[PDB]
Amino acid sequence: TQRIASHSHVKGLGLDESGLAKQAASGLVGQENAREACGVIVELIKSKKMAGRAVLLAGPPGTGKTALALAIAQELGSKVPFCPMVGSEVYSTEIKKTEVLMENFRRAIGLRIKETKEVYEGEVTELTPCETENPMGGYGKTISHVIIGLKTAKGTKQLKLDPSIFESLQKERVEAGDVIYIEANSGAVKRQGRCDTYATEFDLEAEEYVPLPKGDVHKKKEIIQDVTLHDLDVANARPQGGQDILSMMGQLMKPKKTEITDKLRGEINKVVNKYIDQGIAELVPGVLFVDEVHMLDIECFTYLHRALESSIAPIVIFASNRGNCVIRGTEDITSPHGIPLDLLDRVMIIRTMLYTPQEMKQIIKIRAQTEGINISEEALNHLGEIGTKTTLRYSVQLLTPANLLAKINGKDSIEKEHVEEISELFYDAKSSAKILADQQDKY
Amino acid sequence: TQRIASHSHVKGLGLDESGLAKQAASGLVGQENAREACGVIVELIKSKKMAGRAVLLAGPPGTGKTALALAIAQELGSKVPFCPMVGSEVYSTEIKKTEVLMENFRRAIGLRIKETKEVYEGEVTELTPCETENKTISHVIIGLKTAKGTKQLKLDPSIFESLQKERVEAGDVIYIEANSGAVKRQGRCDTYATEFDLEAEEYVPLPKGDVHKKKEIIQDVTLHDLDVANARPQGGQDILSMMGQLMKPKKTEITDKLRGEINKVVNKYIDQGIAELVPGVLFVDEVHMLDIECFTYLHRALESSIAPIVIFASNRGNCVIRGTEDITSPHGIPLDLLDRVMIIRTMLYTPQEMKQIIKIRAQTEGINISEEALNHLGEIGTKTTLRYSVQLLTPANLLAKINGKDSIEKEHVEEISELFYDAKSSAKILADQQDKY
Amino acid sequence: QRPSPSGPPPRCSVPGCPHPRRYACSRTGQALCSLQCYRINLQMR
Amino acid sequence: DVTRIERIGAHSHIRGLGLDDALEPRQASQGMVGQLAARRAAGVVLEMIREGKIAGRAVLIAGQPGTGKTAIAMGMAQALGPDTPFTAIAGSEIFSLEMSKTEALTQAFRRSIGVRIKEETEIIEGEVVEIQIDRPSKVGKLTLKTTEMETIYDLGTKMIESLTKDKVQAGDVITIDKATGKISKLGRSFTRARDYDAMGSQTKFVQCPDGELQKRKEVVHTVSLHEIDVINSRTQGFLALFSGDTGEIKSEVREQINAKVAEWREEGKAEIIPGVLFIDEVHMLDIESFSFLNRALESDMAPVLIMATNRGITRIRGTSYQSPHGIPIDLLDRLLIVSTTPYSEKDTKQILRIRCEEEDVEMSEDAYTVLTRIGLETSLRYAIQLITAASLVCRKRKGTEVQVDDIKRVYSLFLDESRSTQYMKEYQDAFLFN
Amino acid sequence: DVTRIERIGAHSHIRGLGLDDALEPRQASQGMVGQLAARRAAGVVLEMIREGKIAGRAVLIAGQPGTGKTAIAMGMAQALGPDTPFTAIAGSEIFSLEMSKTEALTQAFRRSIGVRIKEETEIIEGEVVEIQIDRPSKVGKLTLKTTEMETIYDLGTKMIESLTKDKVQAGDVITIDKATGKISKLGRSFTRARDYDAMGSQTKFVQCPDGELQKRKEVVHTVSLHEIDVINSRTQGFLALFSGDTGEIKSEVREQINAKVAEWREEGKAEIIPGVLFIDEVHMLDIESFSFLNRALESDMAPVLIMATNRGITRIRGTSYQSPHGIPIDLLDRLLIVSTTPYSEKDTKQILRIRCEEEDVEMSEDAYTVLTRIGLETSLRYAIQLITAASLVCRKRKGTEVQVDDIKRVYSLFLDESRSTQYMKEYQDAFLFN
Ligand SMILES: Nc1ncnc2c1ncn2[C@@H]1O[C@H](COP(=O)(O)OP(=O)(O)O)[C@@H](O)[C@H]1O
Ligand SMILES: Nc1ncnc2c1ncn2[C@@H]1O[C@H](COP(=O)(O)OP(=O)(O)O)[C@@H](O)[C@H]1O
Ligand SMILES: Nc1ncnc2c1ncn2[C@@H]1O[C@H](COP(=O)(O)OP(=O)(O)O)[C@@H](O)[C@H]1O
Ligand SMILES: Nc1ncnc2c1ncn2[C@@H]1O[C@H](COP(=O)(O)OP(=O)(O)O)[C@@H](O)[C@H]1O
Ligand SMILES: [Zn+2]
Repeated sequence: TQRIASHSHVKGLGLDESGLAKQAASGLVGQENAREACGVIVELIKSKKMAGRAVLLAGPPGTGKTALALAIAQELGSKVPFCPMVGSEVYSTEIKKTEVLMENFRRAIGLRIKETKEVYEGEVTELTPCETENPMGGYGKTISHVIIGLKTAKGTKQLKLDPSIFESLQKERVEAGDVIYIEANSGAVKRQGRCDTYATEFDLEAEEYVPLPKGDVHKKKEIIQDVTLHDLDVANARPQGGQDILSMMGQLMKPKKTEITDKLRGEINKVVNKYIDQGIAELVPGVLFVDEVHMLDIECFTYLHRALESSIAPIVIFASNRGNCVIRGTEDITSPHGIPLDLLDRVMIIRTMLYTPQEMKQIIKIRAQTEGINISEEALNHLGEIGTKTTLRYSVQLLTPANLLAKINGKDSIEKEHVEEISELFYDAKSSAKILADQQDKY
Repeated sequence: TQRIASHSHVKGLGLDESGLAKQAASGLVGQENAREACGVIVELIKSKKMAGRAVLLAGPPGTGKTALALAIAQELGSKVPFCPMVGSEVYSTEIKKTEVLMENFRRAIGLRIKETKEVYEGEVTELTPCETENKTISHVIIGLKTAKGTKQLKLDPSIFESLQKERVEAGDVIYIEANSGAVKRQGRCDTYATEFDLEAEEYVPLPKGDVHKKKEIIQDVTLHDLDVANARPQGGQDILSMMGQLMKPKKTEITDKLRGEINKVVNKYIDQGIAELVPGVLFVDEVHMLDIECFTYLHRALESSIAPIVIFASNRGNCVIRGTEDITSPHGIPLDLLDRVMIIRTMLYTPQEMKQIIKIRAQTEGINISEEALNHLGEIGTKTTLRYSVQLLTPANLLAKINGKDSIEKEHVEEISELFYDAKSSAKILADQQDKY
Repeated sequence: QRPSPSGPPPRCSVPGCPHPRRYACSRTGQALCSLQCYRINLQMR
Repeated sequence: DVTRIERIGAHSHIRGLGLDDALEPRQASQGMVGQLAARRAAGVVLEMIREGKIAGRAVLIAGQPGTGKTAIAMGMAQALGPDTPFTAIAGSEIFSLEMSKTEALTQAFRRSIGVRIKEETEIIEGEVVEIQIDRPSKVGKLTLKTTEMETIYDLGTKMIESLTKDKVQAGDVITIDKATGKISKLGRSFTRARDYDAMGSQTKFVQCPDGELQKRKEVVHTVSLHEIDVINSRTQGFLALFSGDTGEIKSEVREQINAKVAEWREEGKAEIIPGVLFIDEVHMLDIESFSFLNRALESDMAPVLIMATNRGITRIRGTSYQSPHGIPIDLLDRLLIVSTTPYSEKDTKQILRIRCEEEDVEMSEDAYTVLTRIGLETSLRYAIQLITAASLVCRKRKGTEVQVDDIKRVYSLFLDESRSTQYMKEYQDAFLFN
Repeated sequence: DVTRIERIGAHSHIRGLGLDDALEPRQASQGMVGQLAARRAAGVVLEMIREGKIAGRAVLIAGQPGTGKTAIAMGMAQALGPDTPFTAIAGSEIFSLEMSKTEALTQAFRRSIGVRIKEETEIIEGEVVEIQIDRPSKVGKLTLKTTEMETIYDLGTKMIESLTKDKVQAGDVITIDKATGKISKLGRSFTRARDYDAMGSQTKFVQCPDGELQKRKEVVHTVSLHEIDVINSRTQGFLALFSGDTGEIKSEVREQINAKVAEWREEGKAEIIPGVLFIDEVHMLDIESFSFLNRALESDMAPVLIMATNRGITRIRGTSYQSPHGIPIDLLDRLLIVSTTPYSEKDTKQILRIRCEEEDVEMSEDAYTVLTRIGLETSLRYAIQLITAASLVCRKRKGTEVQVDDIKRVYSLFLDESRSTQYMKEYQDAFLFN
């Protein structure tokens, strides 16, 4: 099955009908203000009325702002795209930071285009050069059309094609019983391979045997393909066709991220505007997520101003676990939360607070029921005392070894002696930090 | 017409025949000692007998150092190559910082070359390859039809590869040269345009004159262009030269062996007398931005015997050397290079000399300014800066065109000076609101 | 036009086995699927 | 219900500078309000750019954060017109690991200047009657039909190769260029395509054209000097424009391109038009790009540029000494400074009133008192976000008119930077790297 | 006498990690003595690795230098069993000029996740006795020989065209696949290739295959996740796989990889095996990497993390801060810390007795007191070198067993770092850059 993820127990925000945040919903307890604020944010995402909006999430480590940001995508669904990106990915050797952020802005937004396809496929029963009778003194023989037979399990059908395609059928190898791909709209003819029925005549043959297609001879089906503006920017960035020698050699070369000029962006915006005016393509906005925003360079902080002031900028969310810190790139400059005041004024700050011991016990119970672990009352109280003493995260991490050791000992439930032995063997971060002080001279 | 340039009104140094500097000449006023000092410099560059000389220009910002550099550039003429360079240009990701300074000398020195070319061109009546046993083509047979006559010639399989490369077919006019070996296609003759009512190929008339014609072509090329041509095989008849022609032209460093070979072949051309070499002038602006490593290479660069004359521009005083982190040197130039370069002193312009600059620039912009507005612009210019009064000329003319006045008035200059802020006043305003910044 | 396909598939030599023939044997002059049946065929020949 | 690629934004609602023919600033026009001094100066630079007789000029804008320094640049950008080229670049954009910063500056200066070229071509447009080809060189004929006249033309070798390469069959409306040689199929005829082969290909249909078959059309285009320099530098580099792989173009090629463009202007076949280069937060740009910009601006082809500076009296990056506006005195004295006066209380009410017509959100008269007070105590941007989210919660309560309780709800949901700093001081000890 | 590519090493003297049903570490197990809680927690997290029910877990080990962090790490790795994906990389290995650090750590997390698949195939591999063809559709047969049997194959026209295109001759050992149709030439026979006086530039000798000529069997192939990335990124993924030239991989291809592998898991065809990622000397690492490890742990899939820090408090490179284990406090809580204890002087004698069996050099009970005195007063590795260096002097003395005079002699030959520092203080003025 699916491997259990730390955030996999968060299925969404769990909002009510009136907009208020239920206390316990979708495995989330507490943080009513943050869940309601994000509850308005998802209404902005669904509304699509504004662009370039930047939200900020601040608070102590372990408050669940990442669980809320990831819960936003779960509440929105799979219709709108969601692009989490850490600030560490902004620094790259080949591609510049501004091109990284731009390509992320193109990664958020996406398109969906509906298209119909008509395809003829099957085994070839017969191929005839149908000859009409029109003898002329200028040219002796006349051929009106070529008949191509096709056989499938559901039915057989014959097709009357112009003789011009027989020049390609004679240009490439075509044998009786060859399963071929023929599209009516494109008009091109490709050879799939030999049918599996004739594979029994020879013990060894070079041609591979593809099975006969199961279905009607003429297949017309409508499929909607979703392609993001970033994919469009890459396909427009490098040619996919390898007919050219420079495209073949460049295809042999190692692919590297290239800086894309704004002209291609403008052309994409224009053709996208045209298809939107036609109504065939459906455009949906994306949701960009950013974690460890305090790790960005000051050049990225100033670039986010011109990036956010644009109307094509998708909604961006930020996550900052740090307080007042020195801005990276400048030694003597200090700013609250680790972000300059210019961007910090533009972003919408959301405050988060630490959980109470009761909420710690409830979250521990939720994680226990998620991982499928049973906890006794008293051991849950002592574990809540441990989490309150140090952190919620450590008390969450203490669940697995007590479950495994409990199964080894034969007890299907966790006991205070189990969490006591586990708490004795393993060391919390603060206790280890205090132990390092005495032996620091030997280190 | 031509867009107005800041230095466009400077036609040269404005010196007499005796070498003295006139008060106002060639759109330049003042700096008599500087212009008179450059009067010997232009005689040195025109003399060409000396090399490895560097002349530094020391002066306050806005005193016309760059105007003196471009003034010398206009004084030497169009035949003398003049290469401007900025201290920030030497930094490049593709090549080292030294290779730029080394290439700026080859780009500075120009070369005039006369080339005698034999030309075979005209209509192609018949083209057939010969067949020889190894199915290889040993020779090519191509006839040439012209209004003067018809002559059949034989071509090599390489020239045939260039023809098939150009998709040459019977009935087209082509251009063929011998020494270079390249093949060009002019187009299809106009006589055949009547057979098709619609055709993609454009038609050119049949040329006139003899098929084979020897002609002299005098071309001016730079030793840096020659150095890049010998550095990379971009042009040529080779299929590898075509692939490299398709490849991106990234910059690469040139080896000293190739440079010495260039000196050998150009020296042989000078010994033959067909090529005429002329010295160039290399100009460096914002030299204080150059790195101490670039100066370290400039030690050997200026001491080189083939180095063209270099002029430097320094607008700053005592400052910390780039990269030293400790030692500060006068004019941002270390004592080692500063001892070698020749320094020219530049003085600030006087209040009386500033108004003449304001009037000359006002006439250059095509604006009619009254004597009152001239005296006011001179007064405020001496109060703050000359550049400010230079920048106030156009907007006041715009207000004159809006109000319909044929000339600028004290209310126009007062309104423009009221809208725009001087650097001193703005810097003073930044103090009160600095807490909000 | 495609010819009429052969109805019967080829079969193994030892006829408690028979499967589509994997290879042909020149010494025994008969087709076999595996060396197991090949031992019986070679022993019979 | 259809949403374009463009969405509502901070500076997007501005339709222009709101200027009169006298260039005197109007209080409220074209989505801009207040700041008569900077509006008038923006009128001076707009009339100057429309004049285009002077080149190589720099205009700087300075003021307090939140005074609309970007709103003015977007105002002149939208009021400049579509036919005039405009380019907006940021200081962090010209920094790249592939190419040098100075080369990026040359791409900016040469990119801002537009070049307009007109082209007159005679094309043939009509419905194909029949197509015949004879292959032994292949020689064939093409018969076309229009409502005005029916024509018959002969096809050459390259023409047959082009049509067969384009898969053109009888019954399709096509457009053929005589001089260029290009063929573009517009579609098929309804009646001619009503009877088709059993293949049954359904793609598109186009009505039969009318009038003369061969007509003369004029198609005007604009090409950037950087585009021409990349195309001619890369030796058929048309893909390198969209790929962006090109870099460090030789200066000799740029000089030859400048001379050839000057020759084109002397011929009159091509025209040169000025363009604007907008730079925001230039104070963070390295001093090397400033030293290269001062001397590089002296060129005749250097367009007029406009820079903006948020702060003042700050050391330049790479130098340990402070300078006004983070700019050296050579450049700061080299360009003119335009100061923006901070907005007053009276203008804030009108700025917040513009969002009523722009966002189509009905605002009560009692909401402008508290909302205006929030605009006085806090940032006008936070006031605008308070308007947007206040309209979201207003829709949540399904009311037509905005209520103060909804604004109090949004104000309870979102906190100001100063408040987040106040809580960050209480929890700062638990926060990392305090 | 034959020496393999592997030789004796510091951590090579231990094979496997002894445990019990109660997870009680033995006093001496597989050459490991001490660290009861460390070995017990190592068994707990090891059983956790064998379960693999959860992902995104990080375990940091803490203790004084010389406590056997790499010893217990390698013991856990060997006790985990073979065919388990294991990647142990130094903190400096992720630094590369061609690749970014995010791509280095990313590929480090991707490569340690394996996938076991099952595929049935049929192959014909044997030595060709003869080849004969007849062209009138050409019909031909080939005679093959194996140790068990020899048989002939009748092949079609194009199947003949493949062998004739490859210039296949009789007497070569080849492999033929009927389903795919490709031919793989292994080499030539010894007796057949012996007839040639000389051999070509590319040739090889392969023994006659034994067993069934045509084998139809099901094989379970174990693949790694890092291989698929290059193959789906480039047309040729193996060339850049072995060359290591690939770098800066797009995340969209990785997302498509995770989606397709998730589809395979939904189909139940292949099952994913968890893996171990070990990082040593993590005290020196980039804060950007420390920020990336957050989402690296919060990802849906990720191998188990085992990291070692040899320093209690050290300033992180790139910033000025004081933090435990040279790691930030935000990432400090994501780690499961296992403390260790230094080795007792009584256990030193035991582990030295274990090290005696590695060199098979017997030592008297009186020598363990001096060697243990050196392993106590000074670092243990110095004494581990003292026994090996002493055995050579013993062989120079031609004695059957080492003596205390050997440890005294080698102790006089080699000095401790503290002693070399003491002499370096006396001669320090003569040394450069004192
Ligand atoms: N309210 C909550 N309910 C349940 N689990 C939570 C809650 N808040 C946080 N968690 C858990 O804590 C883990 C770590 O959260 P983290 O991303 O550190 O939060 P933050 O980003 O606010 O520091 C997550 O895997 C999540 O499952
Ligand atoms: N002596 C002069 N006569 C006329 N114009 C001058 C003179 N000196 C300087 N100028 C003008 O002043 C303008 C600014 O000079 P600038 O290049 O800043 O001097 P510098 O290079 O010394 O800083 C130039 O465009 C130049 O045309
Ligand atoms: N002249 C104006 N008219 C209307 N709105 C304005 C004007 N100037 C500024 N604003 C509003 O103020 C908000 C913040 O402006 P800001 O970008 O901070 O100005 P600056 O760039 O000068 O700091 C913008 O959202 C804009 O809508
Ligand atoms: N418990 C143990 N039993 C046997 N040998 C050990 C033990 N612990 C450490 N060693 C040996 O000590 C040597 C040095 O260990 P070292 O890598 O310095 O440990 P650490 O990484 O904790 O400093 C290793 O080669 C290992 O074989
Ligand atoms: Zn059998």
